[PDB]
Amino acid sequence: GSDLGKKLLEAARAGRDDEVRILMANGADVNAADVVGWTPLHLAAYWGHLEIVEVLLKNGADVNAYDTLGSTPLHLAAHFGHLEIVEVLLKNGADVNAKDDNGITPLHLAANRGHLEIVEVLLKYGADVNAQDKFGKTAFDISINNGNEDLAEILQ
Amino acid sequence: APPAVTISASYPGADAKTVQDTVTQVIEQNMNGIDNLMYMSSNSDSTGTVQITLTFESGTDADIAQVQVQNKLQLAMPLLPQEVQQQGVSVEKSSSSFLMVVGVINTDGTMTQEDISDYVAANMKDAISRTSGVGDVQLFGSQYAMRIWMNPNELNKFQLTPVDVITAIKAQNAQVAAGQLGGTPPVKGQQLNASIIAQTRLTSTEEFGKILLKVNQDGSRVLLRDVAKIELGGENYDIIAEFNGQPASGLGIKLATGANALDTAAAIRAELAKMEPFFPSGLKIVYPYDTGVFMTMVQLPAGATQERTQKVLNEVTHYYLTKEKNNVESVFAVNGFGFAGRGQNTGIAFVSLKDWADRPGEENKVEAITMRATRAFSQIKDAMVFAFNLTGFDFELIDQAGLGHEKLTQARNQLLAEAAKHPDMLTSVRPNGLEDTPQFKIDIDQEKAQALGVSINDINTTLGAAWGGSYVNDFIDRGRVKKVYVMSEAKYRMLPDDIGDWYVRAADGQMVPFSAFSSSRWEYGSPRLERYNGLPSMEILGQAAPGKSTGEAMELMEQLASKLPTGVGYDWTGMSY
Amino acid sequence: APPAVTISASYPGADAKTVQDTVTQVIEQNMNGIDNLMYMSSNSDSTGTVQITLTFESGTDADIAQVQVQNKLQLAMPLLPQEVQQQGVSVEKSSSSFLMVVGVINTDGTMTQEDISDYVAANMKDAISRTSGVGDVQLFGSQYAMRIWMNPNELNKFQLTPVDVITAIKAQNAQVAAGQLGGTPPVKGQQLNASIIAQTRLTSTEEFGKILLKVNQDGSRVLLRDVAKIELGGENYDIIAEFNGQPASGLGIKLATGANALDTAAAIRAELAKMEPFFPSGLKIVYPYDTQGVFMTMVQLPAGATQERTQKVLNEVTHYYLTKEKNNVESVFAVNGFGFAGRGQNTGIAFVSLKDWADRPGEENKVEAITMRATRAFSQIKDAMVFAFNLTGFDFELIDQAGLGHEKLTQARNQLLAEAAKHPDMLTSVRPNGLEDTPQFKIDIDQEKAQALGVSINDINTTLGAAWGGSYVNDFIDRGRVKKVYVMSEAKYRMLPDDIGDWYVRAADGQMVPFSAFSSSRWEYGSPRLERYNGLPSMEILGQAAPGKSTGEAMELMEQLASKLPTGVGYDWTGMSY
Amino acid sequence: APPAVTISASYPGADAKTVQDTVTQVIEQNMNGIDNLMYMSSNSDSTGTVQITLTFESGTDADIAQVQVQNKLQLAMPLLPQEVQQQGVSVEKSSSSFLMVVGVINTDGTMTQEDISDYVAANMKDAISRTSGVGDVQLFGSQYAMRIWMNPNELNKFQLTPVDVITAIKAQNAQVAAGQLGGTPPVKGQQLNASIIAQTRLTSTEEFGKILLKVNQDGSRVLLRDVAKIELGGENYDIIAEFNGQPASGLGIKLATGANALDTAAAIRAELAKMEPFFPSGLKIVYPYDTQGVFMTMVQLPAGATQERTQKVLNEVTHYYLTKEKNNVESVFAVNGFGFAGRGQNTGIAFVSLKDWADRPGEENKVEAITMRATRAFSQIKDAMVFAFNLATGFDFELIDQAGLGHEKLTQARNQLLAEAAKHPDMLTSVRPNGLEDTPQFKIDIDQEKAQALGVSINDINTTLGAAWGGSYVNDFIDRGRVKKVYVMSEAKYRMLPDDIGDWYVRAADGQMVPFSAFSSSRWEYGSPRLERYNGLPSMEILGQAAPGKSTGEAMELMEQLASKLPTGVGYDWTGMSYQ
Ligand SMILES: CC1(C)Cc2c(C#N)c(SCCc3ccccc3)nc(N3CCOCC3)c2CO1
Repeated sequence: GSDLGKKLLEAARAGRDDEVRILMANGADVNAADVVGWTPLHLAAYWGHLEIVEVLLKNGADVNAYDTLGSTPLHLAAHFGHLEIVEVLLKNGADVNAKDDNGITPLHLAANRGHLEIVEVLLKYGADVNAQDKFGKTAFDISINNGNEDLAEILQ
Repeated sequence: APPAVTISASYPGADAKTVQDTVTQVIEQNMNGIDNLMYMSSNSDSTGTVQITLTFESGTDADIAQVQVQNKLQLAMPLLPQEVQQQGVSVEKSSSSFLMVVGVINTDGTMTQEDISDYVAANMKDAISRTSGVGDVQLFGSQYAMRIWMNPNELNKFQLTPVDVITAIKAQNAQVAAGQLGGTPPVKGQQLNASIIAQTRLTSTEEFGKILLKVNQDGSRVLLRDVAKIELGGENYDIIAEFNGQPASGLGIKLATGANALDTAAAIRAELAKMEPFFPSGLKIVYPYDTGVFMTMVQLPAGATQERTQKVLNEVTHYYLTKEKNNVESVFAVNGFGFAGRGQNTGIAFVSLKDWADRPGEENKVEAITMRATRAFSQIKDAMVFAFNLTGFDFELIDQAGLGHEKLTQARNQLLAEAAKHPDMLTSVRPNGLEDTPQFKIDIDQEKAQALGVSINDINTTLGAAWGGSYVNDFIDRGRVKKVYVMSEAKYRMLPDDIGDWYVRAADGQMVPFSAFSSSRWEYGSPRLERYNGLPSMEILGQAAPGKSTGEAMELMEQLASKLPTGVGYDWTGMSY
Repeated sequence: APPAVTISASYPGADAKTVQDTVTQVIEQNMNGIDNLMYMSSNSDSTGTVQITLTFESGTDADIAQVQVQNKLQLAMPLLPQEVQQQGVSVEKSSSSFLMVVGVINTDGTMTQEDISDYVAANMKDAISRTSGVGDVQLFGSQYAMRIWMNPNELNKFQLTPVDVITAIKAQNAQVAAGQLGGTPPVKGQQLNASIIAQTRLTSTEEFGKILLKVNQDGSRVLLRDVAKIELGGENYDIIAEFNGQPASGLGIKLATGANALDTAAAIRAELAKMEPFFPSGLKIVYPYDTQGVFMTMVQLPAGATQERTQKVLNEVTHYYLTKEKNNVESVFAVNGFGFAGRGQNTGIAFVSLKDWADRPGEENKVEAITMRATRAFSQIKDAMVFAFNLTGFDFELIDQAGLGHEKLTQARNQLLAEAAKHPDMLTSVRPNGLEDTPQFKIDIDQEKAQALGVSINDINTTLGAAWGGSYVNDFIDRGRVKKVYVMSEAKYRMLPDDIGDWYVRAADGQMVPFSAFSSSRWEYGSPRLERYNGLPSMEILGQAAPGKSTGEAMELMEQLASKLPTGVGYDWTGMSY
Repeated sequence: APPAVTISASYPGADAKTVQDTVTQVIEQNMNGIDNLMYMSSNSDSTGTVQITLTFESGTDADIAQVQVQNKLQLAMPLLPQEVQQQGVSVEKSSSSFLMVVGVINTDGTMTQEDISDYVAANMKDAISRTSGVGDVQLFGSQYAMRIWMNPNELNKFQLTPVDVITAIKAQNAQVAAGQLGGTPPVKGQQLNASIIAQTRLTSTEEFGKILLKVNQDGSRVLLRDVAKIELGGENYDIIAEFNGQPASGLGIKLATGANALDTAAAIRAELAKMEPFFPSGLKIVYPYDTQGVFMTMVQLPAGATQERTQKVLNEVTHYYLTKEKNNVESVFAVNGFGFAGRGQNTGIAFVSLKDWADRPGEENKVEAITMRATRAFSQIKDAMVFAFNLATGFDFELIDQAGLGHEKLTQARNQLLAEAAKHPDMLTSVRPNGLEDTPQFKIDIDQEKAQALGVSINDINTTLGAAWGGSYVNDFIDRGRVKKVYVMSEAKYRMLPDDIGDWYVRAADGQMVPFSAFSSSRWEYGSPRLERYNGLPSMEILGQAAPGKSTGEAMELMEQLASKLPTGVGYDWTGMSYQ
């Protein structure tokens, strides 16, 4: 596709908000994907760069882009405790029950790292509380296994 | 220059964090009671390599330093993983540079670099090691290993795994004491005395191919060649070397302390002349460096492969061999090697010039050549490629409070972003190391493995042995002891989907695929972890702006450094100590 | 002084005889071919520890001696138990006395004695140990390990044993080399190269707690936290320290043979000044013993004395310096469990620091008079040798020359001591330097009964040892630092003889078998500290010339007395008497 | 003479090739990057022994040479077989020849050769070995081990194997770390603190004999003494010494490189003086070789020769000095199974001590005249190189395999060079190999397909074979307070003839006893009982003399012309006297 594709992946990767605007403006493919299938929105979501997430979404970035293992930007934001990104992704239409190749959902991941504020927002937006991964496990099983009583309360 | 000792260890198939936390930390923690130590630095990388460099006070006797470091390392050896102990952990004086680099090439296209490396190992290196005034000699490549390249589909067909393969090779490529008939103490009057000779080490691909893995219930035999391809090959494949586009190996030769350079160089050249009658066809000796060699760095992006780097190095070689045909004798292209990082995405070209007197005029001097090379290489896409001939400062950012790699990177980026705000005082303030890159995280599900009766050892040996390789034991090749390695044939260990082609046998004999008890995902992590005086570190280089002193640049770095998050410290090293 | 090289090694849960016979004898037998060795001595202790002291002729290059020693030891390492090898054997070339002590307290009481000791172990000790001139560093405390405190009732409920716990920890707290995607040699056209990351070391009690021991036949899960309490705690619990009565830890530092005291102390201070800014709040360095304005006090209780009775005596010592001598004494740093020469529940040391000389005017407020008064004040403490000393009669070794054994050598020692007590005009205070035998719990495993039940001896001995002695399983990463993991019974299931009967082992047929079905036990005596001298069993005797009598006359009488000892008992002079 | 560091290792029951290929080569490959090294040589023997000699430039600091050798050795140590590591690999910096021999005898004849050798190993050797200036100490004999001599009929009668014996010994001769009652951290208030003492090492044959191998279904017990004889005995039985025909042991002592001979000898005597008052009755030190006054006699039979045939030649030598030279000779200390090239069944040595200078008047009664007559009298002993001498025109030649030709081709080549040197008596005298010839060996092939089919494991097959016919060091025990080894091996009468292979049974997975003959075949073949290597390549040392009046220079030069015509791949180098 584009040389600016790769520059945008790199700039989103490294949190360079200004370099990201300038590249958006010059036609850089907003859904350019690297070798593992990560888009700028994936990278910005994983590394916690909120402004870049926002700029990209406004420029039409595919909110539900999936990587080669089926994981979406919301999987990454939920897993790495980035609350304000989780909220924006879900507001711009992120699929709250997206499953990866393993059947893992953003809820499973937030639950596993005990990100409680994130777990609440996911349930706010309709996250399926009884979704099973390929092993039969729910967010509730994950709370029991990790002995995280606060998270057990929240999932009843 | 202050004397330095380097400890080198290798853990095949290990990632940077595995190496650090099972080797590097353990060794660092045992570097006490050593005299005259100024500082210690280490790096641990994704090629399974650790290097710990100890730097001693100027005037320290380097041999005493070496021996003290050695003894402490050797006492710590039982604390290290078996796989690392079996590779040898070397402790060498690292301060000195090469007397000469000797290239060994094949010109008539009959021999791979592994063939050549083996020839050198077996016929050349030892006679060079014993030559007058020679010290350390490094081989560039290895002697052959017997390579067993496994096929998962054939293994699953016959309900076998890599574990069965490794067990069978230990059992059938063996050599043990069997005693004697009529040995002492004997029945008195015994006339017959003879050694008993039982199994002996295997000597060839044919013999390995006949290893019996299993007799089926129908009475058919499964032999090792039915689940694997079998060849003599390299111990490892991280480096590809060419000399003017031809396959190469070589020797890196060091001068013994208090020996003469010119007499040693002539004594080596003489010794190498004696061997020339015995070469096979087209083997040839070349001398890329001997007491105007410059270098060209090649750096591809995160995740880039050996083949992509090779393509770029090939463009670099072709350029010097055509656009500088009047100036350039040779290009020695080393794919997988850099200073500041090994890996599939780096390489370095050693360019050797023709004589001063055959390059008249300033256009044909090194400085003009290098600037032209750099201008030409600037229009290669998706590679940074820099020609250079071999002031600054050397800073270490230090994790002082158990912050972890991720928080240390964020502090590093806080300092680098601040140093950029003062271009009046500082320029080119940059990491010396590497950035985190995508990695494939596989979780084994312990409950599923238990339910199914799949053992975790079987799981982890199957994954490790197939995808990383395993040094099983030794064999004898044309009378010389050499290693035996099991690994997946390349096309079954390339991509995530290949993980599910590998099967493990449960306790009830059913074959279970990897996907039944595992899940995976992409994440970032480090391909090269750095430590300084036993603590996690990130080295940062830089220089004073124009018309400012190094001392002034340092003062600002310290001041910027005082504003970093809690638990982040620093120290000055190297040129800046 | 004759240079001394010291080898130290450890075997967790081993008694003196075990240490002596699997470690000490083996190292000793292999100290051949070393130049200028004058003599060799060793202790094998019921703390699971051995110290071998090799003393070289005067003028020997200590560098060379250390190296020659380390090289012989390296060649013997494969003959030692895996449990000892894996602790790390150390070899040192240093003074036996302390150059200085670095104390560490928490001024805001935010951190316990145990937290502080770990902070010191984990953040300060190694850089101090790498400082040039630093010969030996003793932590006055222990680094944390991950402690798995097993409950035998809960293990038996789920038909598990410590063997199953250990197996599961090694399998689930693992660091796995998994290779790469697109690894070399690659296929043609490969675009992706990435490390594969599988299992990594666990980092938290949470993680160890969810180690999955087993899935019951009804599908429920038995996690490690269901049979154990999981906490960070010391690799050992033997050494506790206080600074002016407050919780403390610290580093006792000994000068490397031939090093410069003053430069080494300065380098140590320079290194501590690099660490101070990153301390957690409250943490503070104090300087309780800088070597004339300082002295020590030794506390030796008889073997068999416990941590609490040693503590009681240390409290009396500390109290005296902080009440009676408060106009002269600035501080006391007291260590329970360490005693200058040796390490044990029955021993302690106090490091005393005086106020400025200028503010202690008068002969009666100088070191000599103070130590002398303190020795007098402590001379009437019951069943404790307590003495204050700044830092010569005779030093005698009774030697087992003919395989006589411990018991006979003790009788022979006692005969010589009794004979020497009957010459009070010639000899004074002729005494053992070592320890008396004490009660020990002898347990006999019935091999016939184990085999009849299908119980494996290795499971029995691993069960006994791991529970009652502790077992170092493998390593984990605590806040980025490699540290150890230990399994052991929780305290309350390993206190009394009846507790033996509550440990169960699983037979080949799946039945749980109590230890009482295949064992029997009795009380007996044995040694908490076995000594050797030049490779043979030995007993060190100290003493002096009586008043008005020469050392050489006293020695001559000791030789006379020694010549009438039972057959096979020899002797030799060492130390000051060589 | 140039300084030499020596690496020595042992692999019990190993043949020469096995030693070479699992031990010697692995070490050798690391011996480079060592300062002032001139050359390296090695022997790998069918006694299961390897010795590598690294020879340094004159004036090299021996302390540093030893250090640097050992640091390269450490790279090979974890690649070595565990049976080698466990024997204790040694690295020494000694002179190659003896400074003195300390003899030990029992004037009351109440102790055998075996008893005496054990007493010396257990109470005397270590302290000598620790003495400064002592480079190497050789025991003429062997320390006692606990010997379990297995009987294969009795083992098969109870469905047991050596694997079971070895397993039981490891389980029941054990030293257990069992912790404490009331240890730390305690329940606060705990008063009781006591060490737990569980199993401890066995100390006696009686305790070994009652080891419980199994309980039958009927409840009867199979004890280790029901399948083996149990006694104290040598770790090995290869070295046997006599002093004036009387049972003896001793220490052969070599001087550490650069150490003072007088000083060192004196400290050895001082240390012996500490031991003497505690000797059992009858025991006494004798001094059969102080370094004219003395000389040695070397005895070398051809490979294949047993202890019996070597003893015979030694008796003829000893008989000579006690009958014919009885007015000159005070004492003969004769050692069967150890000679100049170290250990082997076909070698021996006599140390001869003469009476006082002044009780031997006349030039024919001096060392030179005596050794000449002895060498003369011994020259007609057949199948024996016997000579007497007291400690030059010669050359030291190394034939080297430089192309992977293998041992058989290198022999062929050697024979070709030796035959052509025989046709030049004008220039070359006594051109001979320094080494040993190939001898018959019993080659046994495990059939993997049969083993797998019957369900017998290969480790079980190999242990059974190795332990029975070679012996196996199981673990340690305590003999009269001293750590010592425990060995299992077949009783002699079950490991003497080829048919004995078939009386050893291995137990399959299904419980069936399977004789060795069901999964094995065998044949005679030839191989080497001493493989030599020079600078890391297979080699064959050839010795010889400049013919009368001709220079070493001219004889060396001829040997080069002869060598130049040898097959492709075969090279040479000069070592020792010929190096410079
Ligand atoms: C003096 C200089 C700068 C010159 C110099 C040259 C040249 N010319 C080469 S040539 C490439 C040889 C080779 C062949 C196969 C595999 C790896 C390397 N290689 C060097 N290396 C040093 C570290 O190990 C290998 C690379 C150096 C470093 O010192």
